[PDB]
Amino acid sequence: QCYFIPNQSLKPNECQDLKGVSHPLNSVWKTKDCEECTCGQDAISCCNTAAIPTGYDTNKCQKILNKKTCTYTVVEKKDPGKTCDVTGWVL
Repeated sequence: QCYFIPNQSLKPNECQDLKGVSHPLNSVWKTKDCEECTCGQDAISCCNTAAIPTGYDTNKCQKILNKKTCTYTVVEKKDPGKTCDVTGWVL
């Protein structure tokens, strides 16, 4: 249920996670019904309620929920721009 990754940024004023997340520190935000993310001065807690990408062969990619339009995206550890292999999404 949800997860939390320790702030790896050595700058006490930023927030980064996986290979797609990466923005300056500001505060804690929580969508009304799409995604949830908080920036703890000691760690970062983020959760996802939207459907989860399935049929995705767990080879070496990462899953990220785009709170911009409530959608599920997937990038690659060595390609923070190109989407990895996807198939669909299930509740």
